[PDB]
Amino acid sequence: AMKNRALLLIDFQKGIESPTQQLYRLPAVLDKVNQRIAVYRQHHAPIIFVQHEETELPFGSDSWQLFEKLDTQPTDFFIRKTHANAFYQTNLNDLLTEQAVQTLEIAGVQTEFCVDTTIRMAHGLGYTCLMTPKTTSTLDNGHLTAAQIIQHHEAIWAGRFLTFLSL
Amino acid sequence: AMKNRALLLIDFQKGIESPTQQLYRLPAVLDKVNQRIAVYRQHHAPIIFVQHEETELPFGSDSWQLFEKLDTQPTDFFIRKTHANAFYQTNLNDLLTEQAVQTLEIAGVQTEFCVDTTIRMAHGLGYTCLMTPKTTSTLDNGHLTAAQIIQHHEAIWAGRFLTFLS
Repeated sequence: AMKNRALLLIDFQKGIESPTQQLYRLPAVLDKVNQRIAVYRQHHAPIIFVQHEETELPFGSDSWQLFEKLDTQPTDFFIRKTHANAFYQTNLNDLLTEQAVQTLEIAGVQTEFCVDTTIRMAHGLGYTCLMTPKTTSTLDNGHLTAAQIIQHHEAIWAGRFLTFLSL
Repeated sequence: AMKNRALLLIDFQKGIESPTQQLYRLPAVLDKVNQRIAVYRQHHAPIIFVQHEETELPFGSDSWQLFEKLDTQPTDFFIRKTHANAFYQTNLNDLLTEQAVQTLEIAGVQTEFCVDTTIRMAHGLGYTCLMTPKTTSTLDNGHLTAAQIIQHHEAIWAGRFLTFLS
């Protein structure tokens, strides 16, 4: 169950994240993600961080870096992306092939953008997708709260694209 | 602008659909789709109907059949699917390759399931995607109304996966 399996952690970067826009319940999401990280380390299973880069999240800048609270090691894998989709024009599919990964446990931000897209893509490419409950977050968007957006998308993913894990 | 381009019409089937389970503003959607179908025939451009099948929408059954109101012809293309993603284990990608299609104008039901998935897939496979405004529909879901769901998904898609036609 923990073989040919990677933890895929999407766009957990400081600058997602402005003073006026706080990600919904982020502290608890990062705590839950760090718990998964720790299980992957114990099993020596691959952990892959995806980092987005664009004009307002410039590559290598302080704002592009991963939240400090996340447990990273030089041993982890890092993918650079420029679209919501973590496979779109990236080295993601190649790395998964090189690592013999068929199963992806996915977490990150934002729920309805990069996370949703990468889940639909990964399922569509033939990967087996998994998710730990409460490991995505997003922002109130002026029409729906973060809570409503999260409820909506997680209900779409359950069963049709991925399985939610038990603790 | 009309070369290497197909109209991709998702899941316009009688059984979608039922008393109590009514698609938001469906007649107006099917009217606008028939307008686009007319444009495509004029330019001799491919029109592709996707039809979903499952135990509750059995393949070839009356419920699985396309809404009668749609203007189909024997000459159009038809794709069978089993999952929200119209590319997943289907011959969509092969047909597009065979027909030399790079641009897809996408319509159908339901917004947040098959249409959203097929859009994100088509974009991520490198197709250029387009959409006529008001050509998706879906159901109230117990948390969100059909209109809220449509507003939500269409706003994600705009600029990011596809361009709405002007």
